[PDB]
Amino acid sequence: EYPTVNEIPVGEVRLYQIADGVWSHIATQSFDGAVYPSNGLIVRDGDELLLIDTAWGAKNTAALLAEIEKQIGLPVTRAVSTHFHDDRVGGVDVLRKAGVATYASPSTRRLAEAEGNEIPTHSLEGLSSSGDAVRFGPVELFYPGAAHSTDNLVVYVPSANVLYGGXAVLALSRTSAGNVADADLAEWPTSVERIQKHYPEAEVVIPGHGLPGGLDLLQHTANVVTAHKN
Ligand SMILES: O=C(N[C@@H](Cc1c[nH]c2ccccc12)C(=O)O)c1nc(Cl)c2ccccc2c1O
Ligand SMILES: [Zn+2]
Repeated sequence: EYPTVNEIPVGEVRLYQIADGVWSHIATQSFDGAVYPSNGLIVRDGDELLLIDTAWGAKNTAALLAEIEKQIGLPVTRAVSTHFHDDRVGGVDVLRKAGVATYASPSTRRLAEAEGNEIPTHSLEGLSSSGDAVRFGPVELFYPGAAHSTDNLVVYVPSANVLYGGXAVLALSRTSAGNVADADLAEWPTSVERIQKHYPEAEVVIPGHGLPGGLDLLQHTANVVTAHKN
């Protein structure tokens, strides 16, 4: 029942309940000659919502807000982008116009601006060093170190033991490290180890792309990324 690229059209967004108060948002986009699905996270905090990552571009992200207001009906008050690539900050302008307060680490904001990407308004402090963690709303934000990108963040929802890895974490179907132009292949396995050590009670793990799983996703990512390096 988890949506796939064939089941979502580009421009459409689907939401998928993972737990009480926790959803993923799945979108599709054309990129690098392909059509790819992409995952994000929605987390209820009272009668409010925290958005984790855009839906990949203005158009998708507006549909995301419109799907949310239809299917959930609570306002998105804040959004965090987990790294600087356009698939995660694209739509930040739409969120801002909708009234959403957009956040990212200072390094993400720097890298986004230098890339010509949209820039979240607010800076997240206390995430500058590998292994740093801060509470942000009802989730924890963790910088495991460089992986898919130097700046990528992962997000833990302790109330539901749900771990959102973004593109630092690979679905089980994945056999390659993906688009590694911006990745630190040398550091990524160590970064996945910091995730694994910090979240041993994670019950559901959501990769940046594809199907959810359990803690098996982390070791899979580590396997793939190590084999790539060697
Ligand atoms: O989607 C990305 N990468 C994926 C690709 C992938 C492999 N296999 C897949 C299977 C399904 C969906 C996506 C995949 C991955 O690296 O794993 C992606 N990567 C980079 Cl650097 C980007 C840079 C700038 C702007 C957008 C980007 C982006 O969307
Ligand atoms: Zn990326």
